[PDB]
Formats: sequence, C-alpha cells, structure tokens
Amino acid sequence: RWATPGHEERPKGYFMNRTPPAPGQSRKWEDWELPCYITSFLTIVILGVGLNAKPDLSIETWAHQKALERLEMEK
Amino acid sequence: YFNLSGLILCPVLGSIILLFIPNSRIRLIRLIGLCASLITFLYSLVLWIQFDSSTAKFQFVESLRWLPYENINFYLGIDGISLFFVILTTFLIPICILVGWSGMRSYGKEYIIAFLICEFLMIAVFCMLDLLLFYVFFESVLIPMFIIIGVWGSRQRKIKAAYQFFLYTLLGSLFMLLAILLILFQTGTTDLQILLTTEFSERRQIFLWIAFFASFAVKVPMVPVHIWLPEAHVEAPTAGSVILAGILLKFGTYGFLRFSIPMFPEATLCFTPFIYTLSAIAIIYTSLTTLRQIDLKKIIAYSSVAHMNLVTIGMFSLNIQGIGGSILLMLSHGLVSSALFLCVGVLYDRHKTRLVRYYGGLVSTMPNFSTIFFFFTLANMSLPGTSSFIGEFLILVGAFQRNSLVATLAALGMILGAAYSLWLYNRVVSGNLKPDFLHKFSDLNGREVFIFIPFLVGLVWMGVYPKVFLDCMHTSVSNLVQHGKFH
Amino acid sequence: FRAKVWSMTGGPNCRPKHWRRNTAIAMFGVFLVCIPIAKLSAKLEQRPHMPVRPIPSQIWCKNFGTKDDYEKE
Amino acid sequence: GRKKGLPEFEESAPDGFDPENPYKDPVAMVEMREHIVREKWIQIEKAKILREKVKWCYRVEGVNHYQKCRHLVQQYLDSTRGVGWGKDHRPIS
Amino acid sequence: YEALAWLSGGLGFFVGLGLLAVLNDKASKVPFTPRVYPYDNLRVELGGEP
Amino acid sequence: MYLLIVFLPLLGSSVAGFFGRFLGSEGSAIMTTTCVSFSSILSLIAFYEVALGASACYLRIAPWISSEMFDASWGFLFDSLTVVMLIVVTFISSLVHLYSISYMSEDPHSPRFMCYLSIFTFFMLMLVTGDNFLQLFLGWEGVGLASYLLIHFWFTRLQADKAAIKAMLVNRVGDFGLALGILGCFTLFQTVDFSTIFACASVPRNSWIFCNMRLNAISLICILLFIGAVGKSAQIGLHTWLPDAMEGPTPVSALIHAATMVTAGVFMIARCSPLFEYSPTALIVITFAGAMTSFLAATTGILQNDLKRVIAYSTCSQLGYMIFACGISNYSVSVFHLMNHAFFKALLFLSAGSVIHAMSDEQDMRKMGGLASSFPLTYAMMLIGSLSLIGFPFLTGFYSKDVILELAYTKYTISGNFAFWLGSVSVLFTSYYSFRLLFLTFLVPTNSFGRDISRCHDAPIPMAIPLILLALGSLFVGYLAKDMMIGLGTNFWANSLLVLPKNEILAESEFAAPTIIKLIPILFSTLGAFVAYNVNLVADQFQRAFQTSTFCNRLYSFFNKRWFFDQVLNDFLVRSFLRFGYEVSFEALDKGAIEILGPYGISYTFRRLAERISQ
Amino acid sequence: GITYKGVTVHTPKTWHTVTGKGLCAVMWFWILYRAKQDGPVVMGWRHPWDG
Amino acid sequence: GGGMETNKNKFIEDWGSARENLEHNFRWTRRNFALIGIFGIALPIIVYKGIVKDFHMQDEDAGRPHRKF
Ligand SMILES: CCCCCCCCCCCCCCCCCC(=O)O[C@@H](COC(=O)CCCCCCCCCCCCCCC)COP(=O)(O)OCC[N+](C)(C)C
Ligand SMILES: CCCCCCCCCCCCCCCCCCCC(=O)O[C@H](COC(=O)CCCCCCCCCCCCCC)COP(=O)(O)OCCN
Repeated sequence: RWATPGHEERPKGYFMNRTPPAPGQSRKWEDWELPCYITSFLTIVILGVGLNAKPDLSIETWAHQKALERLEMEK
Repeated sequence: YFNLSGLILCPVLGSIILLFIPNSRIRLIRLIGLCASLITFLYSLVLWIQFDSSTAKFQFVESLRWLPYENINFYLGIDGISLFFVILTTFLIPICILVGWSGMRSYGKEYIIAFLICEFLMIAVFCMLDLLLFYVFFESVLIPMFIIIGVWGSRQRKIKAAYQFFLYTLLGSLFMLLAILLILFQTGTTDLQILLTTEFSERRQIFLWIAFFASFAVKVPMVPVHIWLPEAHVEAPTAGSVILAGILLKFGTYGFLRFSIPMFPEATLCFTPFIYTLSAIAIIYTSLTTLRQIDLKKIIAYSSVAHMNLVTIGMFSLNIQGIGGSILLMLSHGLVSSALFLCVGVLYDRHKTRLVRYYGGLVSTMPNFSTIFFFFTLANMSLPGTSSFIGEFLILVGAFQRNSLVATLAALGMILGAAYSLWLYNRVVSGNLKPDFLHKFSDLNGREVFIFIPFLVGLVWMGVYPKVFLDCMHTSVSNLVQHGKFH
Repeated sequence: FRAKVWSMTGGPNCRPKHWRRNTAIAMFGVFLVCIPIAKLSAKLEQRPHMPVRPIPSQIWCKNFGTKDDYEKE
Repeated sequence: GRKKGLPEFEESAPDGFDPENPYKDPVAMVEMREHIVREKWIQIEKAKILREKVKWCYRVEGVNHYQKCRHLVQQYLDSTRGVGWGKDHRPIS
Repeated sequence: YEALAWLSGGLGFFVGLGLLAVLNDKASKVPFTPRVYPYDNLRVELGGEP
Repeated sequence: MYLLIVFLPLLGSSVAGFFGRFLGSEGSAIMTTTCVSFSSILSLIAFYEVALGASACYLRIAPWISSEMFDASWGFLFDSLTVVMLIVVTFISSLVHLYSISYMSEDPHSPRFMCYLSIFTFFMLMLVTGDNFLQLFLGWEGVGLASYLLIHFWFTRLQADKAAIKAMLVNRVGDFGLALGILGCFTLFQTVDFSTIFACASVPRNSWIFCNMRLNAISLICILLFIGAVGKSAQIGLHTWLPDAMEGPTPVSALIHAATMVTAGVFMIARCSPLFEYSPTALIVITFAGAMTSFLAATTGILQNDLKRVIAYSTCSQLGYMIFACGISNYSVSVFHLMNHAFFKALLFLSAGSVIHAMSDEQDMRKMGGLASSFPLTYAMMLIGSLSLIGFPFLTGFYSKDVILELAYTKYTISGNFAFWLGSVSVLFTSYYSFRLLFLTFLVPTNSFGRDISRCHDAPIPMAIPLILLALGSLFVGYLAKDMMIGLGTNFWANSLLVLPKNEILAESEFAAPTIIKLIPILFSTLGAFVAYNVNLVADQFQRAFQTSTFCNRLYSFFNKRWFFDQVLNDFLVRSFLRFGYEVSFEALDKGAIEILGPYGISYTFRRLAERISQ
Repeated sequence: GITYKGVTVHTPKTWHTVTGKGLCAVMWFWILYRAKQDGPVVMGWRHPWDG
Repeated sequence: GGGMETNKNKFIEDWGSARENLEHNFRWTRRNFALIGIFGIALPIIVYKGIVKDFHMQDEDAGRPHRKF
C-alpha cells in the first residue's frame, strides 16, 4: 500500500472551524485581528531589536571584569 | 522620555473616551478599548528597553504633592521587581478584553470601563514608593473587582461570593492602616527611601510586622484565611476571574517583598519559623483538599493557592536566589493560572456545566483545545523546560540552604501536584466520550487560538531562557537581601 | 463525524493524495534547517584531548589540542 | 544618556557611614548597603571563575586529577566559606 | 486486613535471611589478604599532600 | 555534528506532530524513522571517534539559570560512558521505529505514535548526554512524561488511564529523592555541574541537620540519589507501576519497559560514580535493595500467565541485579549487563509482540497452546533471546551473569554474601519461568480456538529486520565486549567510571574462583529446566493443580497478587489520603470549622445583635 | 498448509523458515566454537594464557 | 438535538450544589472535635517544634547561641 494514492481530497476538518468562503474572495478579516496583529508584530520587533540592543550593563559583567582584573593581583 | 506618567494616563484616557460613547456603537467601543489596552502594553514594554538594570536606586520617578507641607506625596518609580509585574499587568488586560470579545453586546461599555479602571489601578500599585498611597491604591482595586464579580457573575449565588472577598480584604486593610498610622506618627513621613533608613524598636518591630501580616496573609492564601478565594473566584466571569489569580493575587505576596522584608529586618528573622509552619502545612492541606473536588474552576484556584503558599516559603527564606526564584515563580504562575482559567472557561462558554462529571472524552473532538490544555497542565504539573520549574527549583534551593525540614515539606507540594492536575486532565479531555450530555460542541476558533499564543511563547521563553528576567533584577534582589546587617 | 474535527496532528487514517510530495518537502525541510545547527556547532565542541588516531572531524572543527592550559580561563 | 562602556560607580569606600552608629547618616547608609553587595558580587564572580578553572582542570588532566588540581581545590573549598548569601555561615564583611 | 499479615511474613523472610548472613561471618572467611599499594597506599594519587 | 545527534529526533517529532495531516500514516513513519536512523548513524560515528579514539567531547550552548554561582548551562558531556549508551539508545530506538510501522499499519492514530517515540528519544538523549544535575533532571522528568504519554496512547482504554496516572504518581514519589539530591549536593559544593564535583568530591567530611537528627552529608546525598533511582528502576520501594505498565501498545513497550528507561536509574549511579564510592553506607543499602528487588521479581514472574506481565518481572529482576552491580563499586558488570539486556530483552519483546499481534491479539499462557512449527523464524529468535536470558555457557548473557555472580561471591561484606545468596537462589527462579514461557507456549497441544489458527499470518519482512539485527547482536556482542571493557584495567573509560583503590576486587574474582561456585548457576539453570519440563509437559496430573484444603490456594494468591502490595499500599496510603482529604481538611480545617467566620458563621450573629438595638 | 476440520493452517513463507534455520545453525555452531577455543578458560582445567 | 448546553440531570445537580455548602453538617459532633484537635492544633504545633529544633541544632553546630524567636 506504499504506491496507491491517498483516498482524501482535502485534510479533514476546518482550521479554527472557519468554513472557507467561495473561491476568489479573501477571508474577510475581523475587527480585532488587525490591531492585535500589528501589536504582535510591534511586540516582536521591540523585543527582538530592543533586547539585543540594550548594552550588557548589570552586576554580573561588571563584577566579571572587576574580578578578572582583581584575581590577577596575587603577587 | 517614555516616563511612568503616560503609562498611567493612557488607560485613563481610554476610560474617559469610552464614557461618552453611545451604547449603540458597539463596533467602536471594543475597538478603541482594545487599542488603548495594546498601546498601554507597548508603553510598558518600551520601559523594559530603557530599564538600565545597573543602579541600586529607583528608576524613573514622578513626584506630585499630596499634603500642604509635602509631608507625603505621590512618588512613582520601579527598582527591579515591580517592573515585571507592571509588564505582566499590562499584558493580561488585553487578553481579558479579547476573551470577552464575542459577548460584548450584552456586557456593554461598562465591561471595559471596569477593566481599564482596574488596569491603571494595578499599574499605580506596583510603581508606588510612598507607603500610605500604596495602601490607597492597594485597596482601591476593591471596587472594580466587586463590580466585575457582581454585575457579570455567572450564577445567581454571586451575592454571597462578593461579600467575603470584600470584607475579608477590608479587615486586613484597616489592620494595616493602623500600622501605617503608627509608622507615620513615629517617623514623620511615609516615603520609602527614608522610612527604610529609620532605627526601629524591637518590641515595635514585632507588632508592626504582625499588623502588616494581618492583610498580607489574606492576599496570599494562608491556612487561617483562604476560604474567600475559591468561593469568590469560581463565581466570577472568565475575563474577570482570570485576574483574581492574575494580578489581584500578587499584591500581598509582592507586598511582602517591598514593605515587609527590607522594612522589618529584625522581625522577619524572629517570625521565620511561623511562616514556614504555616506555608508548609498549607501546601499539604490545600493540595489534599484539591483532590476531592468536582467543580472545574475550584481545582485550578486550589492549585493556585498551593503555588502561592510555596512561593511564600521561598520569599521569606532570605537568599539572593530564593527571592529571584520567588519572582520567577510568581510571573510563571501569573501566566499559567491565567491560561488555565481561560482553558476551563472556554468550556463553560459553550456548555455551561462547570462539572467534571459531564466532561469526558474531549480528545476525540476539539483536539487543539486538548493539546493546549495538556501543555498548560504540564506547565502546572511542574515540569522542567517550562517557566514554573525554574520558579520552584530556586524556592527549594533557597529553603533547603536555610532549613532542611521545610524543603522536604515544600517538595511534597510538587509531588502532590501530580495527583489532582493530571487526574483532572485525564478525567476531562481523555475519558470515554458520552453523547448523553455533550450532544454537540465546537473547537477553538481564531480568537482563543490566538489568545494562548502569547501565553505559550512567554511560557517557553521564560522556561528555557530565564536569563533576561534574572539579568534585569539581580541588583535589586541583592540590595533587598542585604539590608540592616553589614556582614 | 471524524471529518468535522480538524485533528491538527492528522486524522485517524489521514491519507493525503500527494503525501509523497509533502514527505519530500518535509525531508527537504529538515535538511535545510539542519545545516544551521551543524554550522553553528562548528564554533563549539571544545575537546582539549588529542585522539591517538585521526578522526574525520578535523575539517569542520579546530577546537581540539588548543585549550591546553587552564591558567588563563 | 550614557557612555557605551561599562559603568563605574565607586570603589574605595563610603566615608559617611560610621559602624558605631549605623543609623546616623541616612544618606550614606544606602551607599554602604549598595557597596556591600557590589563588593560581594566580586567575590561571587571570582568564585565562579575559579570554579571554571577547576572544571577545565578536571576536563584536561584525566585520571591524575587527584594530584594535579589540589592547589585549586583548596582555592575553591575556602572560597565557599563566605560567598554570597547562601549558607548560615555569613561572611564577616 | 488479612493481607497485612502476609505482608509481615513476606518482608520477614527477606530481613530474616539478611540476618542469617550475619550469623556466618563471611568477612573473616577471606582466603586472601587486604590489597596494598605502593607509596602509602597511593597517597599522592588519592589526595593528601605532595 | 554532535548537536545533530540530539536535535534531529526532536526536529522530526516536532515536524511530524505539527504536520501530521500533511503527511500520511506512512509519510511520518518513513520520515521520523529515517531521522532516528540518521541519529543512530551519527551515534555510531561518535562511538568510533570517542570509544576507540579516546578523546571525550565537551561543549556548552547557553546559560540556562544564570543566577549567582549557580551556573546552569545547556552543555552536554559526550564522554566515553555516555557514548556507549548513545549507541544503546539510538540503535534500539531506530529498530523499534522500524518495528512499529508494521504493527501500527492497522492502528489508526499512527503518526502520533512515532511523534511520541521521537519525543522519548530526544528526552533520553538529552538525559544521557547531560552534564548538570538540573539539566539531567529535565531528561529524568521527560522520560516519565513520555512513558505516561505512551502508556496513555489509548485514551478510550480505561485501564490504560489509571495505569498511566498511577505510574506518574509513583515515579514522582520515586524521583522525589533525586530531586532532593540535586540541591542536597549543591549546599556542600555551591555548584551543580559534574566536572567540578568529580574533581573534588571526597573532600567534604562534615554532617548536617536533617528533619529529625544530624546524620552524614555525602551518605545522605547518595541515599537521596538512590531513592530517586528507585522510582525509575522499579526497586523494592516503588515498583507498583512496571507490572501494570503493559496496558498500552507493544512496540513502545520494547523501548520503555525493557530497553532504555530501564537504564535511567542504573545510569544515575553509573554517571555519578565518584560520589557513591565515597559514601560506603549508601552502597550497602543499595546492595540490599537491589538484591531484594531482584529476588522479589524473580519469584513474582513465575505464577503469572501473560506474555508481557511475566517478562516485566524478568526486567525487574535484571534491574535488581544491575542495582547490586552498582552497589558493590563493580560498575563494570553493571554497564555490561545493561548493554546485554538492551539486546536480549528488546529482542524478546519484539518476538512476543510478533507472536501476539499475529494471533488475533491474544497474550495468554492458559489459553494459547503450541504453534511452533507454524512459523520458525520468530521462535528461533525468541529461543536465542531466552538462551541469552538464562545465560547459557559461552553466550552473551553468560558473560554478564557469571561475572556479576562471581563478584557478588567475592566481596565478603555483610551485603555481598547475602546478596550473592539471593542472586544464586534467584537464578533458579529465572531459569524456571523463562523455560516455563518456552514450554507453556509452542511446546504444548494447542488449547486456543479454531478461528484464530485459520487466521494466521507470520511476521512481515519490515518488522523482521530489527529482530534479525538484534539476533546478530546478542550472539557476538558479549564475546566482543568481554575483553575490551571488563579486562582488568582497560584504558578507554578514563574519567568516565572511577573505582576507588580500596574497593577494587576484580582480579581475585577470576584468579581466586573455587570453580565449585563459578559454574553453579548453570547447575541451577539445568535443574530449573528439568523441573519446568517435568511439571509443564509430563508430570502435571498433580503437580499443576492443587485442590487442597488451605494454605495452598492462599499461596497461589500471595504471588499472583504480588505480595498484596497493590492492596496494602493502596488501602493504607492512597485510600487514606483520599478519605482524609475530604473528611479532615475539608471538614475540620477550612470548610465547616473556620467557616464559622464566613457565611452562616457571623451572618446570623448580626441577625440578633443588630435586631435588638432599635428598641 | 493443507486445510483440516478447523485448523486451516497457512504454511510459513519461504524466507520465514530457511532464514530461521540458517541463522539458528550459526548460533549452534558458535556455542561449540566458543566451547573449543575459549572453552578451556572456565572449566577448572588447563587455564589458558600461559598456564 | 440543537442544544449545545448540558442536560443538567437532576440527580447530579444536588450532588454538585450540596458539597458546595457543608456548614450545616459540620457544626458540632464528636468526631469533628477529635479531627480538629489532632490535625489543626496538633500537627502545626509538632511541625513548628520540629522547625525550631532544627534551627537550634543548626545554631549549635556553628556554635552561636540559639535565638529566642
Ligand atoms: C516537559 C514539557 C516539555 C514541553 C512540552 C511539550 C512536549 C510535548 C507535549 C505534547 C505532546 C503531545 C500531546 C498532545 C495531546 C495528546 C492528546 C491529544 O489531544 O491528541 C491530539 C493532539 O495530537 C498531538 O499529539 C499533537 C502533538 C503536538 C506537539 C508537538 C510538539 C512536541 C515537541 C515540542 C517540544 C519543545 C521543543 C523545544 C522547544 C525549544 C490529536 O491527536 P489525534 O491523533 O488527532 O487523535 C484525536 C482523535 N481524533 C482524531 C478523533 C480527534
Ligand atoms: C505560533 C507562532 C508564534 C510565533 C512566535 C515565534 C515562533 C517560535 C516559537 C517557539 C518559542 C520561541 C520563544 C523564544 C525563545 C527564545 C529563547 C532565547 C531568548 C533569549 O534569552 O535571548 C534573548 C533574545 O532576545 C529576543 O529577541 C527574544 C525575542 C522573543 C520575542 C517573544 C515575544 C513574546 C512576548 C510575550 C510577552 C509575555 C510577557 C510575560 C511577562 C536576549 O538574551 P540576551 O540578554 O543574552 O541578549 C544577548 C545580548 N548579548
């Protein structure tokens, strides 16, 4: 049974139970979708190029450099 | 110059615009409310960009006079701890708007008024350094939650549910107010920076610590007083009930961090075993009570009670890692419990039973809901790889380093967490399908599918890489642990 | 009633007609994203030991025999 | 409004704080409190760096790690006596 | 409740046979001597001081 | 390259689960199995470049928990010990994947099965390659999660649901000890990594303050770690789950019940070798528990009359043997028996599944009789596997059981002699019920029904190649690995396994053998063969059914109900917990007792005080 | 396989009998092969490797 | 058959909204006194004593005198 074509014209079930419209027209986005989608994109970009733009200043890297230049003073 | 003033003004403008909008224009009310909430969320996120996690002192502060002699005044600001709570508060509310989006016609515009009012109200709580006004906004959240529970409650028995949630809060609130009066009359002001630098009397320390504990033991469910949360929490709308365990439950627990631990260094040490002997038996008793439960909402609330009693152990165990783990666990719980109540409320909005007996075999249908529910149960199941486990592992580490006995009882909590949550999952969405009761039912559409996406991504992000959350607040936790003593 | 539910992981007997075409894409999809895992790992796998015999991993790796001392970490 | 480099607050000592009367100069007590943690994090970090020293020593030497890392094992065990706030033996800082 | 009566006997055999291994004292029945290493039982390569 | 060993099964599982509708029931079967086979080839390459080309590989991806001096990282430890288990897990996982595609061709929800299998493969790869306790803990919990998911593969099946739930609770109670162990060892070293504690793990010699009284520190840590390994090795403490775990599909059971999750608890001890040897107290209790569990399982399996149930007790007996091997500082025979076991019990599991699903899905001994001549292939396979199981002289299983029993005899400690006695008397039981399995099936008149025999169909070719590979393995691997890894000081382990100078008894385990004890377990094996053949083939007129008055039916029930553990433990612990969670906590603590302050407690109090105040 | 009064057994395929026989004969030969070369190891008589 | 809601069986409604209010039953009885005095005043006291004893033993090992608490 590794050569016969499948007996399925389309994957069963509807994605989010939303019945596709007649062919040719769009999905008719809902009122909440557009602001929520643009805010999701803004969140993604802010957390992407904002988090990996903040200088690494903390109590960890400052202490790291300080102890790296202070453990070497054993004499 | 994205300061804290705008973060509080924006929800106020959103509420004010909504007040003068006709009820007929239901299209505009929801759109503008959601837009205001999302703008507030982005304005909170941008603060994380300019946080400057280096200084021990406080971040952006706004000072507004409140008394003729500038004795006490509105003094804003975050240090390292309330920042994440502000972000999560600004993030949960748009989810509240989205979950109650379809049925807004019956709710009206008054539904969004209460939510936005509580929104900037809880925003003004976390970033409020002045001690007294912290109490003013700490109990200001009574009215919005009272209204949400009562006006849009599910069943008719909501009348008795709200009374407990109110009066239990008022008792502790006024008990704290007396301590605030004693502190102000003794010291002279209530500004946090000064009041942390005042030599107190040991006999006075114990009484004031008890007075603060009078209310802070009600917000976090303790053994003597935890009846209000289940009764007044099963009987609230899903959009509203998702922040009783979301932000309304983190006031007292976080209030311990800001107004109890550095405030009374010599009293928390003397009262440490009492908190241990309360929370350790709470995590056992509440967890056992959870097993013999039938309502779908109450089990999640009891699991939340157990999680808060667990985080209380790790908070009073003064460790640089204990407090950080407490904050991580509180954020993770705010995510997972919110997700779980949405998951158990989407079932109610379709069938309206709230009984595990009727539910069964929900894997043969609505599989996406089953997958989401399984993921959030695993998150509540305390598995490594999710943000929770990072949460309670540090709690256990901090407790064991101080006391060996308390750690074993606390870990009994995560042992017993597999007895009720997994049983609920296998008894709701993995049983034998029964067509007698659930004749017909749909699956999640595009709204609730997108609702869980931020929850899932934040859960995984803070579970596999919690570095940024710990990176942003190592200075503040270090300053909080080292206080009063000099060794 | 099985056709009504989506069953995101596939239905019970989900047998698409062009399943071979999708499997070819899926296998190609794994390979194309597997290269970044292999490429990013080349800057890793520090093994200070030198094997007694040559292995075939010297072409894409250089983190062996270099991290000898432990006084400048 | 900062330089692109790592910040440096102060290193020598806070002059205002007097141990005999800890609550005498509130302005300088917070400086002492923050200086304590900013100096204890240095010890924590050097403990971490010596931990990685030991870890790479065990990862290089082989079976003879009971006689070629004892000079670092004794430098680790004594560094955990007063590191951070982790065990009831608080360091005498 | 009758099962607990069988439970005591079932584990009793294990511990009872465990005690019997004490009544024979196979420790003193070794046919050889304790193992010895050079250099103070390999003191340098097991710790101590160089 | 080394990241491809671990991440490819996860990637295959994720893509199969997310796009199980884009790929048919065979697309995922040929895709996930191909990815797992590629991972197996990568593991073989790593074994060639590490085990023989002795140079361990080390790495660190990113910091997981970057708190203060609690450095948690995503690094892995590609060590000589680890790569052997890489081979063991990858080869068996790929063979099981090939095995399942034939079995699951009729089971509807096919792609979900390979999705779960690949999740398990990824989790245990993460566990074995791990180098930090907490980062090993995610694999430890993920193995249990995948075990639950796979036993819960049949959501309709009520028995599977209860079995899965009980397995999760008992495994949680088990690894409670290990979970305590991570932070127990952390409070003495202020670190969680492996390379920084195995460097100096003998220095600490202080005590602690536990719940009741002050005890030792290292010994307590090792005790906690062993209690954690109890949950994932079905020891005397909590072994309620494995006997009831075979309520799900068969191909997974060849991978979860007898091949790999078997290795988790023993590999806990094996990985942390230079921690238990410095805690002699923990070693002795480990030996006691291992011997007790091995004997208990060996005498448990004999009465049961099911294919999967009895062999689960054989697996538990091997668990006890391996736990003892890890309890006497003789970890060499532990890993050697692990490698042998993953062959000669996975093979038997595949054979049992092949004969079960080809006989109208029946797994019984009382009902099914003999059909050996109907098909010789998988019976020859299972006969080879059984011969390895008893450890016939000069076979794969002999080279492990013989040496482990000799090591048990040599050590004269109070636990060595007792556990050697227990192992010697358990050899008789294991050789008895193994041949009982060989005899009650395929060597008796057929007692089955007349419809199932007509509907007979042998093992398909794709499911027979894994059996062929396992048969080829567990006939030469024992001879090939006897010299190279247990050879009196073989130089490939390096730091992977460390044995203290004091407790090193290997040379006198071979050159001081009395020759009257080394070859005795073969004598118990042949005696068990004789008695089993006599009872189950000829002398069964009275030796089979005992219709006496008393003390003989109860003897039957005592071992059938496995020492009433499922009865006494249930009623006295979980039934009591469920009773007192409703009649104590919900009665005299919160609801009813202190509720005299909420509704109907003070509400009626102010319906009298406030009333008599207007007048 | 020929059909009877209830047992209409199907004969095993060509490769499900000869493969089994020719693979089991290997193990049967290997038992004696290891009992001859390395056989003298564990018997108590004639210890090999310079003995 | 067009009702998405449950049928709300009569025998299940009482079972549901009976355990929700147990104040009437759990007011005054003999077993309640024993249960409360053995699991709300007894166990918390025992565990508190255990915790303070553990703190005292930790103090003694370090040598510092135990705090009054
Ligand atoms: C320790 C936590 C780690 C992170 C958690 C994720 C680990 C996997 C957890 C999910 C595993 C799958 C469990 C899904 C629920 C099982 C029951 C169920 O609802 O099945 C659904 C869902 O099916 C699935 O199993 C989907 C699996 C999706 C999960 C794939 C992701 C797993 C890998 C991610 C791990 C994280 C990777 C690391 C990230 C950095 C549909 O199955 P059907 O075959 O269609 O049968 C239903 C019957 N009927 C057809 C009639 C409707
Ligand atoms: C189904 C479609 C869903 C689409 C989502 C994406 C699809 C993939 C989903 C899989 C899950 C991925 C989740 C992200 C995992 C990231 C793990 C590593 C993150 C990390 O620690 O590195 C940070 C990267 O910053 C970053 O850029 C991180 C950006 C992550 C954005 C996620 C936005 C979620 C917002 C949720 C808010 C919830 C609030 C709750 C409090 C900075 O690390 P660093 O400091 O070391 O910098 C380095 C300077 N040298």
